[PDB]
Amino acid sequence: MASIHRPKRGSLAFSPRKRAKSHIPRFRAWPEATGEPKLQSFAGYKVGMTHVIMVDDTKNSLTQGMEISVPVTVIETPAIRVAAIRAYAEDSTGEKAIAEVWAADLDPELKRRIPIPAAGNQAEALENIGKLIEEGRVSDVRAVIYTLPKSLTGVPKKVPDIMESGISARDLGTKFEYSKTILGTLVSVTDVFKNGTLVDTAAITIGKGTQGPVKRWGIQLMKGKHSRQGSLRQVGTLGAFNPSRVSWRVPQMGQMGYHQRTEFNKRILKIGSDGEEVTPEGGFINYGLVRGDYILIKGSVPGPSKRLIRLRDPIRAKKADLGEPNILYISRESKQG
Amino acid sequence: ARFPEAEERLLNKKICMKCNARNAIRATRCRKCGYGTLRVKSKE
Amino acid sequence: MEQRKCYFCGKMLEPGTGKLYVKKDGSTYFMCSSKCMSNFALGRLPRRTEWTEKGKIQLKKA
Amino acid sequence: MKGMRSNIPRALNAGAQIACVDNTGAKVVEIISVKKYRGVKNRMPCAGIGDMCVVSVKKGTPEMRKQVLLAVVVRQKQEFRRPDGLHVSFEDNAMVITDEEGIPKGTDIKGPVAREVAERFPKIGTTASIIV
Amino acid sequence: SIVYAHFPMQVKVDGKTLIIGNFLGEKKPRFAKIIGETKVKVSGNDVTITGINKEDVGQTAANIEQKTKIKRFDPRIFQDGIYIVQKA
Amino acid sequence: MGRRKKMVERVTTLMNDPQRIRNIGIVAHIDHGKTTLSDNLLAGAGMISKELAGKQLFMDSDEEEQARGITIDSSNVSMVHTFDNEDYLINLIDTPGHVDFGGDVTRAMRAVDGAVVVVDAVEGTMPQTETVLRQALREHVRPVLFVNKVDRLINELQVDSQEMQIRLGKVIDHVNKLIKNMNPEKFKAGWKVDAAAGTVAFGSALYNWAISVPMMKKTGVSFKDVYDYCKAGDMKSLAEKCPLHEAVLDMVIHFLPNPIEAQKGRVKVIWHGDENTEIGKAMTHANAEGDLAFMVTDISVDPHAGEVATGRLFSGSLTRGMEVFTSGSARKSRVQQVGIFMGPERLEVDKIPAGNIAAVTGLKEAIVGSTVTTLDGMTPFESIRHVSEPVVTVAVEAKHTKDLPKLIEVLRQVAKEDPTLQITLDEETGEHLMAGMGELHLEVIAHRIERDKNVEITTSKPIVVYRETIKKKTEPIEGKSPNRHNRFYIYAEPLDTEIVSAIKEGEVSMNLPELERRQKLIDLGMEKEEAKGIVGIFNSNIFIDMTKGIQYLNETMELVLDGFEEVMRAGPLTREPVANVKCVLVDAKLHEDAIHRGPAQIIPAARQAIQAGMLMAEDSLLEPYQKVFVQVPQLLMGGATKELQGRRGIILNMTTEGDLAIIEARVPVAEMFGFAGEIRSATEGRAMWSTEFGGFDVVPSSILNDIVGQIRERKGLKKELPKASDFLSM
Repeated sequence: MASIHRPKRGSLAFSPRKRAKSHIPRFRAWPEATGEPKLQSFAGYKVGMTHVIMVDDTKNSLTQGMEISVPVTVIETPAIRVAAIRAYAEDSTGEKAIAEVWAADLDPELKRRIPIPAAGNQAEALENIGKLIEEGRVSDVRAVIYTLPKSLTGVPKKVPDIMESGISARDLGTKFEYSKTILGTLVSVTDVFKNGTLVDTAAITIGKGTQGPVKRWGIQLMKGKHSRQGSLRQVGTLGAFNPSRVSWRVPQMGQMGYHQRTEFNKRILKIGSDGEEVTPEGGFINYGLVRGDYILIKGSVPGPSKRLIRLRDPIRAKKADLGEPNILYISRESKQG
Repeated sequence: ARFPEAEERLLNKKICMKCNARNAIRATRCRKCGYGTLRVKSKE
Repeated sequence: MEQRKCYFCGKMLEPGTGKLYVKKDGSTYFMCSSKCMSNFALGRLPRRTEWTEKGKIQLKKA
Repeated sequence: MKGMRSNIPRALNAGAQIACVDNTGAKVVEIISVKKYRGVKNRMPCAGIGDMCVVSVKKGTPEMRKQVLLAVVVRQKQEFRRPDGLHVSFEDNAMVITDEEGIPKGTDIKGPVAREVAERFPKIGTTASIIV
Repeated sequence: SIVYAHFPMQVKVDGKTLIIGNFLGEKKPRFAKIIGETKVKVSGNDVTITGINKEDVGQTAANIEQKTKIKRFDPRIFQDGIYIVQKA
Repeated sequence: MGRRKKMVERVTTLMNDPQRIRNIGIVAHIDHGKTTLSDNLLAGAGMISKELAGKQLFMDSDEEEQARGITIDSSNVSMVHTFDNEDYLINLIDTPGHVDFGGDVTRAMRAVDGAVVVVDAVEGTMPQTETVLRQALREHVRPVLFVNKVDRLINELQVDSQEMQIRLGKVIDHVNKLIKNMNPEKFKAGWKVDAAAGTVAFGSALYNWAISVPMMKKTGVSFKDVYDYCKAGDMKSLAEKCPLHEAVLDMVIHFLPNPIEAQKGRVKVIWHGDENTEIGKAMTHANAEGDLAFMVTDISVDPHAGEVATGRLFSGSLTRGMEVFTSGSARKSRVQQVGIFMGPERLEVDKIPAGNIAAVTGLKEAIVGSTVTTLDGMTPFESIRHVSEPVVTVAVEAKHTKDLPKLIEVLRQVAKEDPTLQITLDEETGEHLMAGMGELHLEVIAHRIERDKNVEITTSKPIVVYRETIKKKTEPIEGKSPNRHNRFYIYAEPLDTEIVSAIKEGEVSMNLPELERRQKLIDLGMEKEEAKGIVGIFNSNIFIDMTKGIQYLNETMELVLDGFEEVMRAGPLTREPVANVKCVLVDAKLHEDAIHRGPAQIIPAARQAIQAGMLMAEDSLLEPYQKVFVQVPQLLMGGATKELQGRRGIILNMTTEGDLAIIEARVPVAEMFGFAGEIRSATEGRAMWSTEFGGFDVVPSSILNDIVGQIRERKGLKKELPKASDFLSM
């Protein structure tokens, strides 16, 4: 038999396609430190999409210098609290948590997530971590941070979300000093990301529940006469006669969406403080209006509205210093029109 | 032009007549396959 | 930023939205929405359609 | 080829009988294949504005008819977006006979051409009376 | 020795590598790695490679000669490159 | 008085100013912006208002030339440069720098007195370069080297000032070697060159900087400095104070010989006539005289202008209203446009005595390579003919049935490109009989097809066509009528060679005084009676009406004639065109009434008879020859010649001059295939052949049977033919 070839339906790069074990994306890698100390990640909540008219500043592009309409995602980004500093020791079996110091004073609504750590050992915990770093038991340092969604109104929840973030510094001592400076403080998104820079966005995608292989993997439907013989939206064959089993690579029904996904190289087009600049007439549908500080991300982002979106400094960015975008018009017309 | 010192390194080797591998100018046998006949690389 | 007027309802095309429709004779018409495009393609005239500015002008002519 | 500023959906697939709108003697040409287009299994060859297709002259003069020629689509009813966010659509689909290089066999083009084709092939623009 | 027909090789030393720019008209220079404490000198149209390790000197010369390989054309017409005239 | 507005004025009288006149050419290689520096000599250097000067490469009369690094054809202009406070007329007549260009190159060099050299940096004396130096040597056109854009050697390759110009010092030495080895005598006779002495310049045409020891010194920026400045990167600012044009001009005035000197030089070698008549004297020893001694170099034209046939006024004067003959006939036309190639065109005027150019118009029937002069041109330069046609073509096909439509345009159009390609384009099966007579002709168009339009077609093998003819005087054959009422006793016989040549030239015309024609014929040899009875001629065959008495005959002449014509299109032996055959109607016997005299009865009889006649008259066949001018390197002769002779090629001239053995042999096209092919081995890869229709001769009798046999089957004809009696079926 002389066969016609096709690329495989869907990607096996995301198998098993199960539901994410948490509603928060977890970062498995952190990029290289390339400058002054700072947090490598922030976290906001997706609001919705709008579009801007901007001058194409992208170097070498055909439309560079002319007016272009660019879709943007609005992400409401209230200040996060640096709740703790955690130290990690590297050994043959990998990284292990070795120490943690919690900030002396923490927000009372953190009790919705965890019983509040007391204002106990912070000075001596920090000196213990300093001794550990001096004696070489510490491989690196991360900052445990959490969001404060109570200030938002389109997100109904008041329980904070907690996550670890890397610190970008040239040396472990510099990392520890910066973490001590930022410990217990409220960091704004301008203290993590700058306008016009590329970032990576992680989020839990839109949940679709249980979906068939046609929607879930993009398999072809039965065609022509076969379309009305009783197996229309349904895979042609589960396998060969031998091997006597259904491969895991055969497209099948199952959970669709509500997965963790990372998008790369999303450009920040605006860091705003007043949500009236971006909120349309009538508000964002099912969300409301922006009230705190916000961010405009060029293009689309994984997740629906109100989903927690984690932003991190780019890990596979190609282009060098991009610049500050020239946003000439932010559309606030009614999205419900 | 053609430079003799470049020609010494580029064109002054033997070629195995079964696998085409280059061999030393003094080699009587291919190193890759051990063939006993080797021709000089055709420089014309 | 080109400022464009809807041919049917006479409303300004908001930037990044709207349509331009070209007939065989080179005639160009800006449409603010699918509603205006559909009403233009139905043969309805703006001056007879009341919710458009041309219909409003025709009515206020009296 | 040179990139266009607009995003063009490949609207016309193989078998479409398009009106030919130059003075070459071809009235209707059927798309046979699309140049520089590699497909996938079961997918018909697809062409939008700015694409060059191999066509067969179905109506027209006896010299044009049954000939395998090259044509460039200059008008398409499927809407395409300009870089600045405005969507453009024509009242009909229309093509013009050209060579491999992009030169039109005709001398005048009745009807408006798309600015995308007018820029990708500058001679189509000069041959056309108006570029929209 | 340095030999070329039409394009003058720009050969220099930038530390532990040898930069070979304009090799056959290329816009990207070739990089030849230096081995050990091997001193390479570009004395006009020739290169001298002095060292205390015969392994290192021979490998530096081999690196130069292989970086200056014309991996496409007929070697009987295209002979541009840097070739060892005396081994260690 | 806007620039050229002033020039016009000066020019109109400058005509009779040989002292300052500078009609010269430019010879070298290609891809060196040679025709572009010459664009900038005057057009570039704004010899007219800048807006109307060299803005859009218009300088050259043959506008299309544009710029490829060398002349395209032989276009013309003028530039009045100032040198040591004096406005010399440097009529730029840049000569074609190629090799294929031939019998026309001769006169395209005669248009000037010095072809000039241009060789970009380390390009050197390329094969072509030396080829044009060889051609130059013929027309006594002294050269000056102009090593263009040395930038390569400089900025790009960076060869230190001294070295840089030492490489050229040698190149100059090679140009001397050229003018030594090739023609040793030539050297001392001004042809010698040298940067030092000033007869050699250099400089980037594209950057317009340029210098030469004279220039160098005068400007104060010696070549060393210039190198430093180029290298640096300021070649444009260099150009500014070292104007590309300037240098060239400067040299044309000073170093480059002023026309006058070698005004003679060319003529003798180039002219095949009496170089001692008023005309001869003037053309040689710089003078005017010679009753309008214009030379149609290239029959040209221009929209609402005139037949601007080029011809620098090497002797005579111009005026509007001169009944000028031609080197083909005595046309005699009003010469309104006796102007001078000026600005970026040919400023039409009148008063132009000998000195500058002299492109005369008012014509429409001469030939590119004539010598139109009021004077009764006894032996003008290229006294030649043109009567010829390709006879060994092919059958252009179509590898893909989808390109046929295109192919159709491609081929039908090609006529425009080249009318020498008589594209016998059949229509049914479509075996397109694309013209040709030899392998050259074949590939000649090959590429053209797959380049000026690009098509997926191919070709077949040489169509070995010829011209049918006979060789023996026959005995009256009777050609009866279908309805066995009429009869015609016609005889046939060889057409005398003198007569043949006569009508091959064409002079013997139907539209011609009987009495007159008659004499000519008798002159040739045909007796009075026979010579007077001549009714008509087709191709190169004559029908003679040497009958007396038959009533109602000339009212039938029509029919009988046509009959003849028909046969002349299709041989009775090989069904091939007939040529050089004389047919003579002796008697006849037509029916009284007209009813029994219709074409259907007459035409057969005639055809029948004529044909049979031919058959019986030992009908053979002719074959085209093609004079192989083969410029094999002097040394090489043994092999060169051996090749030709072996291919049954009746050796002609060996042409051994300096280092050039041009062995013509009018090689029979029969075996004139793969000349270059053979050459590459015979003469170790060193020979430059070129061919030209040598003429129709007799196919070797020995091989007749074979030839015929082949032809017969190739067309698709019965092996044997209707031997006499049968075709003459009574």
